[PDB]
Amino acid sequence: SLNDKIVTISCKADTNLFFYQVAGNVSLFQQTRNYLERWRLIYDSNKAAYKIKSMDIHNTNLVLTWNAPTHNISTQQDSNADNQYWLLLKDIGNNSFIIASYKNPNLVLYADTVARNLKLSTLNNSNYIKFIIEDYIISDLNNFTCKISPILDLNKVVQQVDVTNLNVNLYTWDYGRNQKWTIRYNEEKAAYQFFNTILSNGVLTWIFSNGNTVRVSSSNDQNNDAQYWLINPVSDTDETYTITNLRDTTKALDLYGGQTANGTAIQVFNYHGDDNQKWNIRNPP
Amino acid sequence: NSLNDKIVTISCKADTNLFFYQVAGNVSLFQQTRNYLERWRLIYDSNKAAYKIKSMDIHNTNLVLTWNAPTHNISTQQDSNADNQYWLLLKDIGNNSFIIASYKNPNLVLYADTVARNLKLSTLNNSNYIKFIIEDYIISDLNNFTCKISPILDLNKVVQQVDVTNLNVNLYTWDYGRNQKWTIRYNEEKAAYQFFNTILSNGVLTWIFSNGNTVRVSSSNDQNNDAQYWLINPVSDTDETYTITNLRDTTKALDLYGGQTANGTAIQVFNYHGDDNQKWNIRNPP
Amino acid sequence: VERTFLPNGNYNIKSIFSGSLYLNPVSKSLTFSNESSANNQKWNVEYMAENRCFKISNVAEPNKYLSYDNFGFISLDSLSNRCYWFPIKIAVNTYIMLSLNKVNELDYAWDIYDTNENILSQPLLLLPNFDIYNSNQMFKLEKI
Ligand SMILES: OC[C@H]1O[C@@H](O)[C@H](O)[C@@H](O)[C@H]1O
Ligand SMILES: OC[C@H]1O[C@@H](O)[C@H](O)[C@@H](O)[C@H]1O
Repeated sequence: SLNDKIVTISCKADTNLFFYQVAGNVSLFQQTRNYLERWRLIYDSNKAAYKIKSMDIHNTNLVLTWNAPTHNISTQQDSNADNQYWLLLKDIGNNSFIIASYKNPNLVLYADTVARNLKLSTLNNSNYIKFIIEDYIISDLNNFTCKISPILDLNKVVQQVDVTNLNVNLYTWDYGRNQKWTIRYNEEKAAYQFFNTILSNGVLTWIFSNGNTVRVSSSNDQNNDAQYWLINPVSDTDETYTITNLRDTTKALDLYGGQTANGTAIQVFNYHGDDNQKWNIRNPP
Repeated sequence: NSLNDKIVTISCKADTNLFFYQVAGNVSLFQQTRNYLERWRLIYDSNKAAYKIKSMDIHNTNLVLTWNAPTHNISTQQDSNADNQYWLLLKDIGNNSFIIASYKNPNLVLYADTVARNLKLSTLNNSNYIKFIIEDYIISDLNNFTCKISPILDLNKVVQQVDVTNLNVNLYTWDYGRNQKWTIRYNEEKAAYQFFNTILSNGVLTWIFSNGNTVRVSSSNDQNNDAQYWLINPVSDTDETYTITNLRDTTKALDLYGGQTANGTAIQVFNYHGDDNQKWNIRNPP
Repeated sequence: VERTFLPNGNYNIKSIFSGSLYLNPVSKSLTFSNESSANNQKWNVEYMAENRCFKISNVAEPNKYLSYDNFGFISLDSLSNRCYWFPIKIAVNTYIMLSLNKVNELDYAWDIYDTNENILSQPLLLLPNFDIYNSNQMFKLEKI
């Protein structure tokens, strides 16, 4: 289930620190939202263990390696060796992972947060050996405050009109709080909510009782799947996504007619994957 | 927290036919019994992020899996909420097994001695002797179980396929025929069950939804038909009584037509109300 | 003068898994490596009368003693109560090496992990001891 999954790995002892790779050196670094902190989990069924492979673009064959017998962890060339395999033990009820060496299961990864690197330790109850393994998309987007542009024009953004006008349309980027959205991943529903920053509990919502209309509404309406979305990456792109509603996953966030003029409606429409249904979720500059 | 208060059986990855067995403070490894002697409640402490493993013994009602420090021995002792009575359930992802480490000393984990047929604590390795299968006790009891199914309105009658060529399903007096016996199999992916009639190889109990409420036996090589799958829910206070609802529409329960008990009475599905004609006893064939 | 079952002096330290691998420091860890005939594979064993234990120092680094860290590894550090070892002689010169101190209110001992009796590149650890039958906790001290 984790095989071939690209993930980020962060520390339970410090959730702001992520496994970071450069030129064979593994360290703990703040969130970069890029390939430097992305890892592919490669499952070997015979071993019941995983290789943890760097998604580095320059060096494409680096895996998390225990420099046995030393206390040091690095990324070395994949030679499918025992010191390059790891047991991924999920601590149930705690939603964290213990990462034990296949070469010596007595030894598990230990997060040295003050030295900002990794080492090894026998098992204990400290958070320093517990890690948060998360799908990289979720890792990047969760609690990310963003602006959302259609690819048809990256100079415009999806916005709530104002604090009282809850309609959602396309408009030129003016750095307004009504033009920014804080994305939150709902673990239970396995979906996302877009919180407009001009409000406190206002989320992007498909008004299904009014056809294809989408507007912002309160998030204290608890059980409405129209308030939740699925964000799926477009291949070959770093920031482009398709956004589909949880009530009906065939309903995708759609730029009305593909029109780019100011005040153009933002709606949902039957998914076909056209350019007016692709969006760039970006850092507000 | 997703395992809190769950009642489970625990068996060995090294020998899936051996289960954690409890009696009078003694813990051993024993063949499947499908009863409380091999059932355990997982009790979660959020602060410790660890679990107590409480025996479902009906006589002694406060016994929990206990590490006899400083020895490597394991037993069940009165629950005093002690560190040597708490355990880390570490799920080996992709392997569908658990390593069960002592909360008191996580250097040590449960180790199955399948020749002495008991448990001890050990340091870690890559063998299956420190890996365990933790499963919901209903699933554990019902998975791969060959049974007969009777309405509670009359336990002398059973749900049966008419014969090898006649795939219809009706109520009839038990006669020990293979057409009257079913092998239950749990589907991990679908989280639902299939009832394989033992007179056929690939014949399963199926809601023929294109024909109203009719249920019949059909081939299981029809892959993606939720109507072939069922949820089996225990009735409270009972050891063998279940309601059986269809995966396609969970409001559709296995139903004894009119509550009639005569031979040849139709077995169907119907809107669930929980009446006695929708309650079934899944039992060992004598 | 002899006070015990194990005379003072220089030893080689081996695991029972291998008669050709020798205990030496590598970085901050201890491991069993190919014979080097160097001082770093020579260990000075000294009996301590007051506590009836042994302290074991590396001949190449005479002020460094076998100890343990807070991560389960055997280490080479300056003198402290973690450097005191309580051997259990189970054969001719085969010993189990217990820490003098109870660790986590248990007996803890030198432990070398094996993969089908192969210990190459394995660090020496300090793990719980329950008896005298754990092959991974059996070590040979050879006077040399
Ligand atoms: O809803 C009106 C429609 O207008 C079309 O031009 C556009 O391609 C569709 O995605 C939809 O927006
Ligand atoms: O569809 C026939 C129905 O007959 C009724 O008498 C009974 O209450 C239902 O459960 C169902 O069996």
